[PDB]
Amino acid sequence: GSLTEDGLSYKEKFVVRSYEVGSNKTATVETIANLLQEVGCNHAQSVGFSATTTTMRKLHLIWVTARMHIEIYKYPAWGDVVEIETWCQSEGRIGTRRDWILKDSVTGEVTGRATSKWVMMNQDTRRLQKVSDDVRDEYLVFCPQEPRLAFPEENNRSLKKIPKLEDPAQYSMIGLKPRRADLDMNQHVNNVTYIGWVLESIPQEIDTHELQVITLDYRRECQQDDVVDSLTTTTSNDSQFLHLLRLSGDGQEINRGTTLWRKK
Amino acid sequence: GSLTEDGLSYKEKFVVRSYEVGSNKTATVETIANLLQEVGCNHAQSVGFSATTTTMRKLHLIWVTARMHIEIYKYPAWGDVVEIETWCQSEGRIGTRRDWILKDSVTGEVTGRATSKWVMMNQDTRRLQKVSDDVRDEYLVFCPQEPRLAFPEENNRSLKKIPKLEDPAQYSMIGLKPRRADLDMNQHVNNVTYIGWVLESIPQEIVDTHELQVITLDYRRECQQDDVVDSLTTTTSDSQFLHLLRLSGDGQEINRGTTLWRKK
Ligand SMILES: NS(=O)(=O)c1nc2ccccc2[nH]1
Ligand SMILES: NS(=O)(=O)c1nc2ccccc2[nH]1
Ligand SMILES: NS(=O)(=O)c1nc2ccccc2[nH]1
Ligand SMILES: NS(=O)(=O)c1nc2ccccc2[nH]1
Ligand SMILES: NS(=O)(=O)c1nc2ccccc2[nH]1
Ligand SMILES: NS(=O)(=O)c1nc2ccccc2[nH]1
Repeated sequence: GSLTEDGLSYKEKFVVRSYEVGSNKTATVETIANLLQEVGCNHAQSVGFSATTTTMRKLHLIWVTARMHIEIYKYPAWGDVVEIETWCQSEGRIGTRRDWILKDSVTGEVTGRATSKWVMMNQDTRRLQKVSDDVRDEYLVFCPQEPRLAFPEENNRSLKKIPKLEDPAQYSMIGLKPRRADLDMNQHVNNVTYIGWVLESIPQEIDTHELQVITLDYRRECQQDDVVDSLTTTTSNDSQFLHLLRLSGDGQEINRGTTLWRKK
Repeated sequence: GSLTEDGLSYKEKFVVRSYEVGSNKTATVETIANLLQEVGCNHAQSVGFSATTTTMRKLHLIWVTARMHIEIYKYPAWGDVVEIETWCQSEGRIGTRRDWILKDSVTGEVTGRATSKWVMMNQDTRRLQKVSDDVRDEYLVFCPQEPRLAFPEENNRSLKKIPKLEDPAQYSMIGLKPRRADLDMNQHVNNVTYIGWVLESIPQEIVDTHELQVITLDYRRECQQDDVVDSLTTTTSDSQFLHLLRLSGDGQEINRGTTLWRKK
């Protein structure tokens, strides 16, 4: 992979692996989400990070995902090469946004797009905070200054408000817990695991559809010793679902989201 | 990746990804096992397999792993390039063996090695069978004829007999169940998931202070999509452990194995 000529975005190519595909012999949405995370990490490394700035590491501050939105038109097949372009944009004092464009390397056509909202949090107390000028000045030189949106459209699905699922849920998967493969290098549950857990409450029959859109709001983390319940209710040619992940015991919300599926 | 000059082995290079590493910023043993599986698949594709041969497909016969043995001297770091060489050998009428050699792409030094025993099974009845003669002749042209062993030495750990763990187990992780990310493209639980489940009963104190050096795993029965597994471990000693995976209900054995850990 490499930074583009202007140094304001990063591209990388990936060959889809045998264990990365589902029943249709195409990449799962979790494989896609792992590749978005990998190209984001490679971009941060290429521009001098290790994505905490100098002032952030001094103040024990980190970027955390508040929302992730992915739209897939075509999932790449096993053995196919997918090219992904990523970049960051400042959103004033609210936080930052990382966007992605996925393309078929052979045709050059756009096969998917993703966007994510990131907030500044103290690593120790987990308290959120606005972006200071000192921190902002350190990362603005790595972002395009004019707007560059993966989802330009006026009433697009990436910024919609998500409601809280009401009991009883239509579908559920109970007692989900992470294993060591679900953790990142800092021993925290990887963001992609939550997408997998959301999808566990979708019935196997829904074999007949392809996932087109997924929007996920991250509220709280699942710790290593926590157990999660995954809840889903149909809200709808296309099937739409409302999702909720909550801790098995007290019922504390950890995530909420929506999925849109289209008939194969 | 590509077949070597003689067409009797296959090599491929992999760049270690951010989500593929553990707390030491080096590849997990599950990442290694996924890469061995991927290079094995690429080898079978390069030599004309759609690793079932024409006669196997007509007879509804498949290759299944009976035993896997991996020894790691150094785990590649995040961003490092690891080169893996693989080949197959015929073992008379018992079945086939696939071997692997892992190397640091920069130094050319051997950083690990693996071996696996495969048996022929009817995909519908799950009945084991010897390899006939028509089937052997179809894949012997893709194997070196003289012996080529990843573990040549006499009395090597790759061929040792593994006993059955006696109750009570010293350590345990109960109620493990696969999610969709744990399945392969044929909707069966991926072999690497079983390695993860075995490792779930090792205490965090051991993982934090030791590195896994050797793992031998015997595969006896499948965990189906609706099954629940219990992972059991007892120290038999470097630290050595004896492992057992069994179904949560009836206690039916699915796997047994051993691990050897070196103090960091
Ligand atoms: N944006 S947040 O609500 O502070 C937040 N982001 C998260 C990402 C993963 C897990 C928990 C999180 N909590
Ligand atoms: N994204 S998160 O899961 O909320 C999170 N919080 C963290 C605190 C310290 C180190 C890594 C972290 N990751
Ligand atoms: N994957 S985990 O839930 O973080 C975890 N922590 C563990 C500590 C001891 C034994 C197994 C474990 N699995
Ligand atoms: N060799 S076997 O005992 O027939 C066998 N191999 C297997 C691999 C994965 C899961 C179940 C298996 N059963
Ligand atoms: N290796 S296994 O998990 O025992 C297995 N059995 C299978 C039968 C049909 C298709 C794939 C299979 N994989
Ligand atoms: N990953 S799995 O255990 O094969 C599985 N099968 C499922 C069927 C319906 C809903 C969730 C599921 N998860």
